[PDB]
Amino acid sequence: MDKSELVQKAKLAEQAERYDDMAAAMKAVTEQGHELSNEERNLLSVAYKNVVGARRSSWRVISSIEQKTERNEKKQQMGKEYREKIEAELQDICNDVLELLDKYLIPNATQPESKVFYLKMKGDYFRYLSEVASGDNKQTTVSNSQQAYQEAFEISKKEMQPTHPIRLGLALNFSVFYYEILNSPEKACSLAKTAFDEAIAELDTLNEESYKDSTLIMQLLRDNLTLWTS
Amino acid sequence: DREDLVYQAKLAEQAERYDEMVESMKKVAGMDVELTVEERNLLSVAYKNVIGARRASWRIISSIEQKEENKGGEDKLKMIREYRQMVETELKLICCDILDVLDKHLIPAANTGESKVFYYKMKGDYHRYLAEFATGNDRKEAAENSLVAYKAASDIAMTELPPTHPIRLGLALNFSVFYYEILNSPDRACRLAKAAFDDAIAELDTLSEESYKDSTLIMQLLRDNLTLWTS
Amino acid sequence: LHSPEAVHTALAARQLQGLRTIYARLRARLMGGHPGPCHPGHSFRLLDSSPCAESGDALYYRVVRAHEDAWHILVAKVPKPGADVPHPWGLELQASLSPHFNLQGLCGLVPEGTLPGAPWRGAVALAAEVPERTVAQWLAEACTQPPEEFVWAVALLLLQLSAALKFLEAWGAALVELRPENLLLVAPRGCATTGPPRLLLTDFGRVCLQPPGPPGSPGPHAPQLGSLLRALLSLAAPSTTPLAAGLELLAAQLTRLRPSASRTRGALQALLWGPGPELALGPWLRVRRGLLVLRLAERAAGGEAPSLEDWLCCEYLAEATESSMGQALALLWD
Amino acid sequence: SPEAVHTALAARQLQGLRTIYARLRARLMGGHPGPCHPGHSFRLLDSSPCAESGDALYYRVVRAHEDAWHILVAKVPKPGADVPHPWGLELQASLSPHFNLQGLCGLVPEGTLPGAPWRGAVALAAEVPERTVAQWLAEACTQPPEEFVWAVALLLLQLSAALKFLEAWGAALVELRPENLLLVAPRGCATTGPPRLLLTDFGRVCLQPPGPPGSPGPHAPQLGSLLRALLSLAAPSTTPLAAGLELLAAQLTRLRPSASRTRGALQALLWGPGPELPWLRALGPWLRVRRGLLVLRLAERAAGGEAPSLEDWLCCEYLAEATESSMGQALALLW
Amino acid sequence: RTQSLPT
Amino acid sequence: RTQSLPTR
Repeated sequence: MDKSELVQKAKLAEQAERYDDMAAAMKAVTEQGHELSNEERNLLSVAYKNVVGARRSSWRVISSIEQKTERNEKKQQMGKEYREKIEAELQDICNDVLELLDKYLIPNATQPESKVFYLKMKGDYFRYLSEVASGDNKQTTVSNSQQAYQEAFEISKKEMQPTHPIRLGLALNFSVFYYEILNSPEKACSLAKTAFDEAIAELDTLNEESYKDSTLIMQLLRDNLTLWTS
Repeated sequence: DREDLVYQAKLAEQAERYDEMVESMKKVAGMDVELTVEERNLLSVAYKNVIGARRASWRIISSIEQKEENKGGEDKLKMIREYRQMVETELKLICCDILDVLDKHLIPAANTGESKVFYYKMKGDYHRYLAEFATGNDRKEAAENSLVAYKAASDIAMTELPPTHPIRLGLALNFSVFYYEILNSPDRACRLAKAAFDDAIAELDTLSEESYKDSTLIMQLLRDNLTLWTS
Repeated sequence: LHSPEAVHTALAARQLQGLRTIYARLRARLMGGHPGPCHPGHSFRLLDSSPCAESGDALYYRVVRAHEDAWHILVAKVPKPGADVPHPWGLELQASLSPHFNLQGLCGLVPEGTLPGAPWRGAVALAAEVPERTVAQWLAEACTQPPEEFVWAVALLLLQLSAALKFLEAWGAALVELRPENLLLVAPRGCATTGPPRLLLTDFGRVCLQPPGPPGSPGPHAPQLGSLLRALLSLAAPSTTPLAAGLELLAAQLTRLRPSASRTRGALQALLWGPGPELALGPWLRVRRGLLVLRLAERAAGGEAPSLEDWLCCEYLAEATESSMGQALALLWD
Repeated sequence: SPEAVHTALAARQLQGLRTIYARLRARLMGGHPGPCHPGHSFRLLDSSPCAESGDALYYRVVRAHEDAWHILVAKVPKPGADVPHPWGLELQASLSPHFNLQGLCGLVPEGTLPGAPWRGAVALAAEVPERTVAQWLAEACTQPPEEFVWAVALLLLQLSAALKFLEAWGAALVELRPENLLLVAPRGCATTGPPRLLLTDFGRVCLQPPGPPGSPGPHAPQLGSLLRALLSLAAPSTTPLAAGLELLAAQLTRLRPSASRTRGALQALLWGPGPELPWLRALGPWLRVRRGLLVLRLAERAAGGEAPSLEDWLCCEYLAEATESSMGQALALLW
Repeated sequence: RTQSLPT
Repeated sequence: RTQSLPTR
């Protein structure tokens, strides 16, 4: 099937709210070895974040039930197996996306904003694996997540405007990794403060078209700082 | 098995994994034993979320097709039509699954007048969801089989359930909607909804508060549909 | 006002809400006084040392059930010795169902040894209603009437039977045989004894599971009804009477087309009160609904109570539609 | 055609109301004793007043003839009572039976019941008394319900039918007072609902020969005074009927309308049209609707086992003989 | 716009 | 409670 028909099926599966179909279409676009345009990057990202978000939500509910059912053994042995069923789907989808990023997207990407976008994705999917992994596999996964975010940050600090929506997007998610995965709330506070202060100082240089996005992300960076400080 | 298959259905409900809730409850339904009120509710909730998600996508894809039919390209419409027909195939497989469970296992096994009215309503509804998207002969056959099932529920309900009972009110709500939408007789739809609402009004004074609040919710759905169809 | 279509519409809607209220008030008096199920607090005593009635399957003796200075009359349904019971699933059905006008309800059971010196041994069911006669005994008396009164009474009994069989077809069950000696006649509650009797179906020992099948399938009772109907009419003195000739057409159509009990009930109502062969069914139904309400008001002023026949007519016209009446006319004149 | 359909239904429903009115009248006017004859015999049931009224005392008496049996009431003149028009006591024996008039069936002479409290011959009435209107007001003024206005309007509707019959005859009542007016239960229809009202005071009725209107009803000032007495004894205005009766009471003393016109205004306040209805044009379609609703009301009560009340019979007499011309006059006197 | 029974 | 970058 031709590339324009795969992209049109992805835009149709999005509106119909069938995200498992949308991800299969955008995987098939990605495997052709062409570099993606801005609409195609957004369709790939929206597809997989909806496919993973369902599993993250279900795993939190069933993992909570296994903490609450402290009394009864013949129930606990069912709760455990059902968590481990969900936990294996979550690990499969993250390894599906990390294969696209390693084999196709990052080795073709030859522009700063494009590399920062994919290195943020590589950071995020190792982060989602670290939410559910345990033992030496957690330590291995946490290292790979930090390596991806820092390489995005050494680019984004140098090649991009301090106000740019994806420089804000990277500073937001890299601060969440320090707060929730490395349990270092001081690093999370000072990073989020630094990025918010850098962005605020230069909004006078920014057109309304970009400012709409920058201010909407900057509010979330202030919300996290307010929660963590309170 | 039975008490653990119900627990797997309660886990899959809270995880929002309704396709696994369906397999858990379909195993319970296949035992040929009278289901409790809890197990009847789990069985309905499972299929109703699984079919409901597909119905919503089918209406959106159909709506998009009607906007593109304003002289859009025939290749783009051919793609939209192939995608819509794929979603219709899933609706056929979900309906024919529950209708076979109802016919073989649940309807023949049912001991009570409440149980038989509930299962003939499910058979009426799952035949009605096939009549939403089918055309020609297969819309006629779906409309006939749905009509027969709601009549059989009604003929039993008049003996077995009070006119204020939530199942007897719910039957009149779904069966009047079937006349307005599927057969398209707005007069019969109004007449049936008004008669069922009038029969309830006479008896609310006899109820407990926790009964009254449950019956009156379905009566308010009858008022709303009557208010709409009167225009 | 000053818009005749609005005047005609508002009165037609209010006359129907009137008929549905009349039907419910009369039903509540006919169905009233049903005893609740037996309890550990209740106690029993025997009025009859020989039966108040005999059915083809059972002997009935009156039993008084009393508790805390409230009491009821019930009948001990003693099975006749040596009788067959083809389907024990139908006996489990009889004890499951809620109260219906034309089906025998059971109030429970008298356990072994309770009534000393009783006409029976072991435990026996108690039925709610007290019977007069079987239909087989009623025919041996009533077929001596002038034929235009006999045929009206027969048509009202077949109307009540078709409603009891309609319920069983909706439930998914069937009678393997229809026998007049197993159909009972009861005096309707609060209504003058010279009216029509209330009919009970009682042979649940012959009720069995019948999977309903596809919508094109034959009805399970139509060959039995078409053979019962002609056996009853064979007793009548021949006349050209429109109802007598109409029932002999319905008998031929039953055994040929094999319709359901609900399509059969619609043809019996059409022979009794419905559109003639000459039928415009909308204006006709509105005129008849208005003439029935006048009959009920003019007699109430006289001081007469509504009869069972008037309640059965109120039931037909309150549910009739130009669809149902067209199907009834099509079955009969075909 | 809806024309021939609603033409035929309107004609058949009016024949229905005429039949309902005649069947209820025949039960409410049933059991009336026929005239005395020299073969008759009597027994006294009671030793003290079976009723008391402003000018008469009442005692209940068995009558027997050829093994037929009746109960009647001897009307003893109260000590100190007087008769302004003795011709009116002849009129009481001369008139036909009427639902709202105290009729007489014959006489009991002295020595027939020598153990009774009276002496001399005493006339006997056909009805058995309960209470006077003044005695019913003595109850009602102590515990006056919010529905007292409705009960009063129905008593005045019945009184206006009696005074209409006198104005249609050659006569009028000279003085009107509630201490003589008597109440009895409706035969075969009795409940907490309205009593039958009897006009009693034939000692105060006289001839009325004028052809021209004069004051168009000789009773009309007296009804105005009686209605204002009843309204001033009642609680304040809490229902539109109370305001309507206050507007009627002024019109009665202002225009002095005939008792037959006064009756129509009371029927219009109870069941008829009002200013909320142009008012002279809608009356035809309004009757076809209003008649249909009464036939339905009667049938639902029959389905419920409730026999028709005296209120339902008075409503049935109004809607049978109602017309667009009579309703236009009733509306003109009210507004 | 028309409503069937919710769950 | 804590926010990560939203889905659009």
